[PDB]
Amino acid sequence: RKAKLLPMEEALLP
Amino acid sequence: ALPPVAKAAQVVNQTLQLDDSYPDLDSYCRPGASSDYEMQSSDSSWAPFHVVRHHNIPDKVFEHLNAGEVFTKLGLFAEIGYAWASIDSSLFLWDYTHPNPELIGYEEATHTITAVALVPPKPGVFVKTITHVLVVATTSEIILLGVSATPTPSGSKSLTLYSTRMSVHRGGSDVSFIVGTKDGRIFLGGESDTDIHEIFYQQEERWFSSRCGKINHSHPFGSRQQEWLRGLYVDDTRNLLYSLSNRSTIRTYHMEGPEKLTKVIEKDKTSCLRDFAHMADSSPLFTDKTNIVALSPIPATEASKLHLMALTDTGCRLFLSATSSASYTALAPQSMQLQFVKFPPRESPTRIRTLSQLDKTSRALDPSALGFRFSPGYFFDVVRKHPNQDMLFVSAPDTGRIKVTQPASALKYFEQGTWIELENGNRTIEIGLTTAPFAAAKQPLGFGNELAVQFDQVPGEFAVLTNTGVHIVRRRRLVDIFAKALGNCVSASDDALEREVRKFINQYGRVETIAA
Repeated sequence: RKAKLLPMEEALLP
Repeated sequence: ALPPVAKAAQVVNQTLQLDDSYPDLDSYCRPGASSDYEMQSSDSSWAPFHVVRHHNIPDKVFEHLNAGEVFTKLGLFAEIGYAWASIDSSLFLWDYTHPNPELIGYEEATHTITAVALVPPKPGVFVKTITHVLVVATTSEIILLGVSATPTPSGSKSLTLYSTRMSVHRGGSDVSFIVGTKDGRIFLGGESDTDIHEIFYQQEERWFSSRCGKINHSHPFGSRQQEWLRGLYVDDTRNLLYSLSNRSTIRTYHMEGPEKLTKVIEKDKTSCLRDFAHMADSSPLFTDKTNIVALSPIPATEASKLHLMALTDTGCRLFLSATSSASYTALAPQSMQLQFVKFPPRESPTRIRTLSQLDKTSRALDPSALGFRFSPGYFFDVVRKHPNQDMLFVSAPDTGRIKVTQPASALKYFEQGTWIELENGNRTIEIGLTTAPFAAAKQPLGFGNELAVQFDQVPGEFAVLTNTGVHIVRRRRLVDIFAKALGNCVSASDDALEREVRKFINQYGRVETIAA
């Protein structure tokens, strides 16, 4: 299963 | 005049100072050489290390690996209990502590993966829940992925990946080595040349600057002969970066700023050999034919002078100091010198139990293919005498003997050693620490006192990655040895215990033995 890559928006602040 | 608890507190304060006076590395690795070992059978209760369990590679990874068209590679993320496997342009991570792991697949990459690493993030860039950055280097580009390795009820980190839009074209230089600093700086090197690159990245997008950049810190030009890297090594406590070349040249770089990297020392094998010749004991185990196969930084918390260990293919551990020209303007060193050599042990591994000068001629560690050192001196050497089976030599400082030795001028690098056999077909790839870095104190004096921390931090454990699985090796404490030895005396005489106890007293002293 290809790993779900959550978005940049959550990753980097602010 | 002085009440009980205040009297006892006086004993505690003086005992704390006694433990914190444990000799520093520089003090028992003084200029000169040593071959001091007490070897233990791996099945003995006195073994300094032993294998506690093993984790096979998942079958699905074997399916992908044997489905490899051109290139495959394995590696370890021992800090979080994960391993990884790359197959051409595809990458697969998995928790090796889990009995039936699921494979975290990442196949966005377009070209062959040549290196993978897990580094700390740059502060003030990512959400706090991002614990690491995953660097994926291909033949075309380097890719950064956010990582969140949050612990689970079972005791194994849960790993989720985040995209970043952060990437840069590789260029003409291969990337086979990636290392990260405490502050999230990412350095790159490979098998094309000796140049060192750094990847920068920032949160904000600008019209004059991208979110992710790459620069060559070596600034090469003109005539250049063939030479490339065998490894990169970081020491945050000194803001240093070391590279090892295929010609056994050791280069030292200093991070004089958050974005600067300056080469400050370059020491080729000839220089090491010249230092070695000026020592009292020269040896045929170290010549112009000898190769240096690995480096291991020694942090400033452990030793002031000795900066670096270098392992030869003959099994010699070369301990090098480094010194600055001045005392004030971090201060960058400008000189490096081979000061002390620990020569190999003589005892070879045997199925059946076999029965004072400097030994500078042993071939027991010849050839040494891979080598690792962990504070306070745990040494792993992959000896490849035969092309099918690796033999693992593992040794530790004889902390008990070092602590009792008197006077200070009699201090030597005493060691306890053992041979751990891996089965036929096991080729060792990498060895990494799974527990927190060892430290009994905050400065060299007292730093290496294993005895003092027996009950404050778990024994060190090390993940040995092979082509068939991950083996867990655990350091054994005095109390572990003492308990095991006594367990063998349960069925014996009153004099059987006294005999075993006298072994401990002769090595550790009476107080340490009775305390155990």
